[PDB]
Amino acid sequence: CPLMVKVLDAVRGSPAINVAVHVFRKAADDTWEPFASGKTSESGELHGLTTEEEFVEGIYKVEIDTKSYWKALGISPFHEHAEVVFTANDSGPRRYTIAALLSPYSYSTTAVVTNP
Amino acid sequence: CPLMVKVLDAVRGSPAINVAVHVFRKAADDTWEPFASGKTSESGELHGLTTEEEFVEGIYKVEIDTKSYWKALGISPFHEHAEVVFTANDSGPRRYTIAALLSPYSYSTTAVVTNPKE
Amino acid sequence: CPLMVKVLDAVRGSPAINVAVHVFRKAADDTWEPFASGKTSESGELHGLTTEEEFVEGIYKVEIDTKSYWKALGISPFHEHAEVVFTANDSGPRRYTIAALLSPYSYSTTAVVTNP
Amino acid sequence: CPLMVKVLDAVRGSPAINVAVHVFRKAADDTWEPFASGKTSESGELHGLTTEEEFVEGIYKVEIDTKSYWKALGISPFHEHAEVVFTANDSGPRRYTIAALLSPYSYSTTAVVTNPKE
Ligand SMILES: N[C@@H](Cc1cc(I)c(Oc2cc(I)c(O)c(I)c2)c(I)c1)C(=O)O
Ligand SMILES: N[C@@H](Cc1cc(I)c(Oc2cc(I)c(O)c(I)c2)c(I)c1)C(=O)O
Repeated sequence: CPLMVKVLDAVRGSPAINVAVHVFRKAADDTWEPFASGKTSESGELHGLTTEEEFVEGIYKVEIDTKSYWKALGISPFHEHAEVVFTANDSGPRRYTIAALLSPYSYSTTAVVTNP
Repeated sequence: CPLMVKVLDAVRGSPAINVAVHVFRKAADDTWEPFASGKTSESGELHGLTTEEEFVEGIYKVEIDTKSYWKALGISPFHEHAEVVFTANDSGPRRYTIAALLSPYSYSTTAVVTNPKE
Repeated sequence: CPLMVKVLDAVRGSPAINVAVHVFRKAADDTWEPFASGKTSESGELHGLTTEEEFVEGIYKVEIDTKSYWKALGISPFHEHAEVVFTANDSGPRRYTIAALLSPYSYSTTAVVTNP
Repeated sequence: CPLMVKVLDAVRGSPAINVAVHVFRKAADDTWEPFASGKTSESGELHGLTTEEEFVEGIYKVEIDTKSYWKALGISPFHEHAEVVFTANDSGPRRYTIAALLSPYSYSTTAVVTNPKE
């Protein structure tokens, strides 16, 4: 749909599968409120988290439980989890892909905003 | 110091100067408590946030305002900020070096933990 | 096919399209010899560069002309180009995806080796 | 010095110690000429490769043997090495800091160029 997540493992060089992803929308009260969640698939992807009709402009936060994932491989991670806060103001493009590359002591995240 | 931050700019090939950094500590009520703040210097570093005595066990959050940095450069970035959450000094004290590499639609962070020997 | 390349732009947050990619195979003489080439598509991907029958074990080098790409956006790049040398010993998995994330002064590359 | 390398380990949260680095310069015949070599120290840094006089205009290649590093750690990595190709001091001399962040199936590199004022 209009919001996709992709997670990869930099240690094994494979998609990070079955990771818990939680999405939040900043509400007026300025707190974070549940929006959507899921666990990444076998190809380290999470789709159809939302629809265009309910994905309105605003501030969203995507939180990835990197800790649980690393513990499970029996590796001691640094981060409690990874977060990505961005303003989604679909004024042009439509699709957003939040990609994160994980390592026990580091993680990189990039956003690919396209139109088709 | 126990806590050090290093920020680099991937578009210019330079350290990230005047980037504001806010550090919080997860309060006793699962509330985030301001713990320290600063701005990266000419070398994109920030030392002097805290001391050994002040820096006790707990979950800390280092928030880097990447947004203000880019905006003041003519580029509108994707992210609002960059935040690193971690548990510190649970096995006696350590030295943490939180490093970030910035790009308008991406950023990378890694941590360097060294044992003072305590 | 069994070798895929993906390129992304970290400055515009979009796929890096129409980038020249050249692949080499280290020959006995130990020099690099032409193997395959292409320009990334509209989604910053390059597929069907080879086939299983001709992708044999050995040392391959994937070179991405990051310079030409950055010059075209009128940005001064640091690197002359990005390279990725790896040993492909399909003894297990089959597919290799060489992903590279570009920035005028930096580039990260990760490999996703899967089986389906 | 004009040329400095910094290597970090993303799996351990530490500098990359004893990593071999070879530097080449594109010879007059489009041949790579060995220019300097070293090994990262306890702080995952390598200084003293060259001098201002020695380091003239040209295209250089910094090759980091990431493979030997990982192997000597029990992990078999994806890449054979990590190489950074760039043109240096074409607009009078500069100072270059080639930094790499290593992972078994990934690695990141960025450069920090500063003007000595020449
Ligand atoms: N006192 C040091 C400060 C410094 C610490 C680190 I640790 C570092 O290394 C990286 C490597 C990568 I890859 C990054 O993305 C990032 I951010 C930092 C660099 I350069 C500089 C000095 O100024 O000499
Ligand atoms: N089904 C989606 C899945 C997908 C998105 C991305 I974006 C991607 O590319 C990278 C490149 C680097 I470098 C990373 O560190 C990471 I994480 C992902 C890859 I492979 C796959 C699609 O193909 O559109």
